[PDB]
Amino acid sequence: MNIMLTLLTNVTLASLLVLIAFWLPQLNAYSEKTSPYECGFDPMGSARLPFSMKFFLVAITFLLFDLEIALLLPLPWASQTNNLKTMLTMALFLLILLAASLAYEWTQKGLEWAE
Amino acid sequence: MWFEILPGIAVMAACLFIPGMATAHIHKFTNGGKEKRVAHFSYQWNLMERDRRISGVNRYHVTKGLENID
Amino acid sequence: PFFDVQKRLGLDLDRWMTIQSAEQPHKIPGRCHAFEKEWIECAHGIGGIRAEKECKIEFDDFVECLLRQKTMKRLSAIKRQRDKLIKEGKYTPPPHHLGKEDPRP
Amino acid sequence: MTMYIAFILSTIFVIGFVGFSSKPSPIYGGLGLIVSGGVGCGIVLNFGGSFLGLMVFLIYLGGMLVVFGYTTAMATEMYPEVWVSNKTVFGAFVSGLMMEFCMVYYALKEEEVEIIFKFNGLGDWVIYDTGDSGFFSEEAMGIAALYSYGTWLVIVTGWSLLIGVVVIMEITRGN
Amino acid sequence: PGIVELPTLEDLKVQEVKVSSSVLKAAAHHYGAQCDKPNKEFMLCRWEEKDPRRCLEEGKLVNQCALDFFRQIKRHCAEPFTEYWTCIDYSGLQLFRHCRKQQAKFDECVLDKL
Amino acid sequence: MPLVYMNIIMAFAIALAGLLMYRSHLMSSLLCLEGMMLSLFIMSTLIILNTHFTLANMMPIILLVFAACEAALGLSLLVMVSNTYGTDYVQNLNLLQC
Amino acid sequence: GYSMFAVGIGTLLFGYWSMMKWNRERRRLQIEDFEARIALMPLFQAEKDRRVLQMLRENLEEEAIIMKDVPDWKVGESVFHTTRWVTPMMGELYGLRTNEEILSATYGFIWYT
Amino acid sequence: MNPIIYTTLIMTVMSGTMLVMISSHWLLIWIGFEMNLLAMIPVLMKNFNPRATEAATKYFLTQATASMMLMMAIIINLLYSGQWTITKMFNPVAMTMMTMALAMKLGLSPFHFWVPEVTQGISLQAGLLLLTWQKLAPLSVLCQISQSINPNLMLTMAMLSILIGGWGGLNQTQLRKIMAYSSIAHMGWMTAVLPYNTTMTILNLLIYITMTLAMFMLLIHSSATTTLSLSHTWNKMPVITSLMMVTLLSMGGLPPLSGFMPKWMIIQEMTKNESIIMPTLMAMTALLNLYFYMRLAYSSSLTMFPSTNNMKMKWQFEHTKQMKLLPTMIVLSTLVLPMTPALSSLN
Amino acid sequence: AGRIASFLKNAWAKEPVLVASFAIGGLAIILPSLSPYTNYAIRINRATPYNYPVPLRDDGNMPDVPSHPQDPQGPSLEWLKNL
Amino acid sequence: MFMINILSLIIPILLAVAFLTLVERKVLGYMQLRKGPNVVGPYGLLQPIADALKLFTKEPLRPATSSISMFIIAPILALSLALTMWVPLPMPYPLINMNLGVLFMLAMSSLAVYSILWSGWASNSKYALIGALRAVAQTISYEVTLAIILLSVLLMNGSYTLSTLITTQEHIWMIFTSWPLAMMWFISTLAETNRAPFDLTEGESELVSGFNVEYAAGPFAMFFMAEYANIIMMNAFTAILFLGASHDPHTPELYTINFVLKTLALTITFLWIRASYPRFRYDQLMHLLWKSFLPLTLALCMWHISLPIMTASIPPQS
Ligand SMILES: CCCCCCCCCCCCCCCCC[C@@H](O)O[C@H](CO[C@H](O)CCCCCCCCCCCCCCC)COP(=O)(O)OCC[N+](C)(C)C
Ligand SMILES: CCCCCCCCCCCCCCCCC[C@@H](O)O[C@H](CO[C@H](O)CCCCCCCCCCCCCCC)COP(=O)(O)OCC[N+](C)(C)C
Ligand SMILES: CCCCCCCC/C=C\CCCCCCCC(=O)O[C@H](COC(=O)CCCCCCC/C=C/CCCCCCCC)COP(=O)(O)OCCN
Ligand SMILES: CCCCCCCC/C=C\CCCCCCCC(=O)O[C@H](COC(=O)CCCCCCC/C=C/CCCCCCCC)COP(=O)(O)OCCN
Repeated sequence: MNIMLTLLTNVTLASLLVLIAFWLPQLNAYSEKTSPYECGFDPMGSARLPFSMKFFLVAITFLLFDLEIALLLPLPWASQTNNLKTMLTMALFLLILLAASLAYEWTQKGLEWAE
Repeated sequence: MWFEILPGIAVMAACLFIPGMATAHIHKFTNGGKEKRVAHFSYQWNLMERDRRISGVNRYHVTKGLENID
Repeated sequence: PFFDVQKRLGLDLDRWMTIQSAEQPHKIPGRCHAFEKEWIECAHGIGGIRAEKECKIEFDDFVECLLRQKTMKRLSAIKRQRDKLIKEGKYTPPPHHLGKEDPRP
Repeated sequence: MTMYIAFILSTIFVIGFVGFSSKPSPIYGGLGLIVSGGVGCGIVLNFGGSFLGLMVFLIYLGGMLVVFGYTTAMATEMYPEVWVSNKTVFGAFVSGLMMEFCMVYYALKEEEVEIIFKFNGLGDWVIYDTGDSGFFSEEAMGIAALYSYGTWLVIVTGWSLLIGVVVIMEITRGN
Repeated sequence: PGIVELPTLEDLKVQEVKVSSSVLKAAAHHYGAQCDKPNKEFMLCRWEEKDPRRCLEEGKLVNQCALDFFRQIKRHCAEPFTEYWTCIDYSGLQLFRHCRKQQAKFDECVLDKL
Repeated sequence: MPLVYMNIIMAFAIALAGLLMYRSHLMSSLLCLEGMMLSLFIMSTLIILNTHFTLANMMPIILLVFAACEAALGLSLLVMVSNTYGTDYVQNLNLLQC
Repeated sequence: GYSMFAVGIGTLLFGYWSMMKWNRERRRLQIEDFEARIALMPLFQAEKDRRVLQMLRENLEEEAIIMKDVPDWKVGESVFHTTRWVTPMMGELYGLRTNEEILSATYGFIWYT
Repeated sequence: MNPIIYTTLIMTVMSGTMLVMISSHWLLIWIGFEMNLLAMIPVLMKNFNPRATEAATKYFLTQATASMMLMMAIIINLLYSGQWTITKMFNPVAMTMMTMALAMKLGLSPFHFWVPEVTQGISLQAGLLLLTWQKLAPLSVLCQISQSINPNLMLTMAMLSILIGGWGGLNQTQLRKIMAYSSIAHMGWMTAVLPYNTTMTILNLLIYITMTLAMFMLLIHSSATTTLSLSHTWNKMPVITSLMMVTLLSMGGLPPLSGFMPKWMIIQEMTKNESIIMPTLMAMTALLNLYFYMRLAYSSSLTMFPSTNNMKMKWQFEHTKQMKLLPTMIVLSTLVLPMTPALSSLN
Repeated sequence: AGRIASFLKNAWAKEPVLVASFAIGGLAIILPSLSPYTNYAIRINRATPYNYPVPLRDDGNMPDVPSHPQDPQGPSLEWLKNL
Repeated sequence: MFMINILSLIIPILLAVAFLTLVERKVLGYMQLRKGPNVVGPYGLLQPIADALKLFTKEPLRPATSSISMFIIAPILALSLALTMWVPLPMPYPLINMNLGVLFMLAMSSLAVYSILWSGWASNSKYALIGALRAVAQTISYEVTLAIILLSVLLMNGSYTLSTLITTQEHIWMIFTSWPLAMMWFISTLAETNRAPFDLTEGESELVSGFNVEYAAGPFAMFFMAEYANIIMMNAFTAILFLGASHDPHTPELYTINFVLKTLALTITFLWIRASYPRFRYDQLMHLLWKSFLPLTLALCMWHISLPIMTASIPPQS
């Protein structure tokens, strides 16, 4: 309830700042003024054209590695279990395979950006 | 200077003092002056609700000692 | 189809997680532990065909604990009759259901 | 009954689902899925699952960032579509909104079996358990039990993640 | 399915222990030392009968023993206990480790007088 | 069942309809697939919290994990499709007939 | 080279020793306040039993008053075949009560921050 | 692909299937399906080309949709009963969703559309794996929940699968699409008897797998993927075409060949349940599969098609790689009818 | 014998970060199996009373079960204080 | 009375951001052998006010090719999230007390990147697009390593409650037990707040202004208020994690003063670093985070899991 009120307050403050920015000053808008900026000149193509990604394989790998974060954040609570030998084996096993997957991608040139 | 940077740092530090001190003072003001209760687990929440029920004024921070058991 | 390796080897790969009444951490009970325990003990060893007929009482109680449909219907009926009575003014709610009770620890 | 905060959150969940399922440009679909993830985190938090809601929100934020990059790389066109720039997209959006409205009306004003079973309302607060004990969180204990009870789950999950790295390496090889 | 049997409001009445949680926490160790027998009997009834309606008299005995314990404390030395639980009550998490001097005084009092 | 359960089930149905009813972009369909996974996560979490079944508090997390795998898998395939055609349009996947 | 590493490992070992001592003390203190809770638990159990029973009895009396005109309604009739005690659903405890305390009993602990 | 990586992926596919078939928990069955699919996608793309990429994309979309539906059915079943064990579904809606998901995974009609295309888009070894090993897990799950299945829906899908397999196979000149339509018809035959007797389902699965392995190995041996390419094999390896013709006759179900034994055992079983119209229609429809098998045998072995001059060079070389289990597979695909009572060992 | 020494020298010269990572990970794997305080950690974890200790009904045949918390029988946390 | 606390939090943060602009300008000036702002007010104390008044009375332009909805939403999201990041921080008492405050910070930080992404995309200009894609790359570089570092550090805290970090460090700063991690953590924060040498999404000398090149006046000012508030917030979080100030329950102002001094030191260190080093290349940042930071972080996570069990030093509060 307090967090909802906090979020509402922050969003309202930012929205009123935007309203003040757009309604206080004098506006003199024309087409030349509102045209796209490319440092002196009209853009040759569209900015909506495909922009190639050279780190696409690392982006996919980040998705799998981000879920390894999901599996390891319960570790502080897992250290409170009675059978510590089992959890330590499984906690270490999970980090070893993450290290092996990083080693596999590193050796197979997966971390190198496309030329 | 180099000590003319200090007034800006002093203004920044004065501004950054306000949140913590204000939170502490507001907590004391709305909790009978004794450090607003922390309920991380349902047992602490149960203790707070029992305190509120037995206060008689619907406020947990109103504390009843040995003078309430005749 | 089902090659039952676990029981042959006594391995317990996933049976620890199948039911609500099976060895939770810190002995935390399920919301319907007693109902599921009763239904499982009723249906044990007699087969699915016989259990669907002869343990229908236990299973119905377990389902009622799970979803609480009959409880919600009964509460709705009580609330509807109370609202009907209050609108005409025949019935007046007591102080302790209006926030004026004497609380106890 | 109780301020119907959870009902509002679930309705916004459905609205964001309709937003990304009407399939505008994947920029706006990603935004809709982000909104759905946030409100789903809120829904789960209102039922006591703080860790699960926060983690699903974090995971979907990362996934939508990768999707945004991939959309800029491979799913753009000259004029990306919004919900009002296309008759098909607008029609799907409005149809989803209206059929959500129809389900909500027919469920709360009278009690009907839509597809599976029925519903009367009464708010979520009825189905709570009022248990009073504990110096811990049951959700945290159950999740942390994965390292003592769920050894088999850890094994299969880790193997699948390693194999997934190898698989994405193989698929994008080309040649 | 049958009628659920419930106790009347009269036999649910008891002399309540009307002290706050900080007072209870301050007294808890000696309370668990002294009032062990009725509390254990009640909790055995509780986990055996699995029914709150079947262990009401044992709960009443629990209340009575707690009241006797607190009355005895109030009779012998109330001031050290009051300072101790005030120090306990100040803490937002109600920490024992922040009030060791008052706890020592209370323990010495209850050891010498009781 | 409460309105929230039917709202989550409706969200799943909407995402499944979005997946089954295609438009040009394959990425939009992948987003619908991820939405179905999200709705399944929410529904299973709500059931497990409501019934206080402690040991399945871990299964939605595992669910999430395999969701990622699917996502990764799908994205990988999309890359190859794009590298063949310059677009991710599902129309281009018509070399194979019935 | 050697000196920097030596100082780093020395600092790490000093920190490890200090934190080992402090964490063992923290575990002892946690055991102590857990024991305080264990000592206090039976009284809370007794009061909770009485509170739940009184709320159920008040609901039963009000339902007896309200449902006297409906013909085929049994006062206090269970929905379960079994006769053993079923822990009351919180909707039954607060069904005939005001909205604010229902919000309390439902979301007070979750919303308390 | 590296051979070690290929072996790892194959063993991961097999491990997913084994996880499905040894699990008692619905979540582990779902995980087995996910692992199988994840390892299966790269195997389809081992020989990289646009057609393989399209086939892999279609396969993944189909299987991922089926997996979503399967998890939804699991969650509904859990909601109406706090059960994770795979015994018998407690909710009919959940049962319908699970049946549809498993039919989509198997490729039963009307979810058969992907089976020909994918089979056409991949290599012959990938097609062998896809049409033999990929059927085990969904069929095992269906066998475990057989008592819960609604007979009307399953039988409708089975009859549709048989009809569509025959009709679609009638139109094909490519051998991989012929094998796919044959697979759809055989899957319909398998799922028709499932509500009555799972042992008959297992027997049909084993027989179909044996004959399919024989045909795929014979097609790999004579590296032909079209009818006209296979029409050259008589001028290089007549024994291969003779064996293929006999195996094709067996697949059509003609007695005294082995392929007759499953249908014979299924129809008979159905008659123990007062089912006559469906078995009669099923046999009369399997006549279509027999027809296009016979057409392939006409073009391949019973007549001699014109050949090419360069075939003379192929006369001077032997086959470098030998298939150890091809002779056993052919013999099992043809001469096992007299051992029919041994099926009692399958229950 | 000397080959591994040269390989380690080369790895320390070129990629010290990986050498340090492998050394730390190896120590993390091996050292817990040789530590006498792992069992102490298990005992400390088992000594934490999260839930209520439910009493046992006296049957007249329980010599090792205390009748009171301060009775000498039962587990003792003396080892924990001196730690 | 809670809204009074909300205001007493958010307003002083904005004043601190305004005067941090001045402090950074003067610190860079004196490290560059000049003075910086000293005319507009005594010692430039009125310069932030003049800058804000100039920016909010200047005309904001709506680009012709832009998508207006996200173009307006992104600065609002940035500023509101920057303000929201402060509510669970204990100074020594938090405004919002959470069981999982660290996870809340992680999730909100992960959400704040979409402000830059959506502003850059909705600007519909090439330089803004390049800045947005660099933001994508930067998050991919730092996120996993930062999360694992935070987990390894908190393994000794015993929970994700921020206030517990005060109790954990009552006798020694945690930086004496995990100074390697802190090292990388510090660099990670530099990458997380888009600060030099990792100010790639901005890159004045490479892409004029990067993602916010099309922004002017008020929304532009909002983007900088968000960025500087994030700088202060991340440095305060680092001070809580690694430099534990002793807290007295009866005199919390001592803790507040000590905390503010430590946070100021870390912020001045950020300004110093900006004054000292050249800029990274954005693939070099990815290689630094994935080939050096990640392996060491994984090894140290293993070590920090094993260490409390080996030495029988597991923290309380499961
Ligand atoms: C820190 C954040 C919180 C701050 C707290 C205050 C929040 C303020 C909210 C933000 C708005 C303030 C901006 C300041 C200027 C006002 C802008 C606007 O409202 O005024 C004019 C509003 O005028 C309208 O256009 C027409 C006037 C009447 C319209 C009918 C509305 C109902 C009024 C009926 C009058 C009857 C009596 C009402 C009083 C009792 C717009 O004129 P316009 O030229 O376009 O735009 C350029 C504005 N310029 C000239 C200043 C540069
Ligand atoms: C028969 C063929 C053998 C060889 C081929 C095996 C193929 C499968 C791979 C490994 C099979 C694992 C089966 C064992 C299941 C683990 C569960 C059981 O063994 O007990 C656990 C024993 O766990 C041990 O740590 C053993 C796990 C170590 C295995 C990790 C590495 C080996 C996997 C290698 C193959 C996997 C894929 C490749 C990975 C690189 C935990 O016991 P405990 O906690 O006391 O008590 C539980 C009851 N409580 C909770 C109520 C107290
Ligand atoms: C037993 C415990 C194991 C678990 C702990 C490990 C945790 C995580 C650590 C591993 C993370 C992933 C490792 C990734 C491996 C990288 C492979 C690689 O590609 O190496 C080459 C470099 O070659 C090397 O690998 C470096 C040397 C060989 C590996 C490093 C040493 C291996 C172990 C040495 C320490 C052994 C223990 C210490 C002994 C101390 C003395 C008693 C990379 O360089 P390039 O980018 O290709 O070059 C281009 C620019 N020049
Ligand atoms: C008994 C068991 C104990 C366990 C082991 C403990 C000992 C561990 C010993 C090693 C610890 C080293 C930790 C340091 C981690 C990073 C080291 C590293 O290698 O990073 C550098 C690069 O890292 C950097 O230099 C960062 C660049 C940006 C610098 C920005 C400002 C500099 C920092 C200012 C001061 C930092 C203060 C941090 C603490 C703040 C307090 C919280 C590698 O990059 P390259 O030199 O290019 O070579 C690799 C590829 N060939």
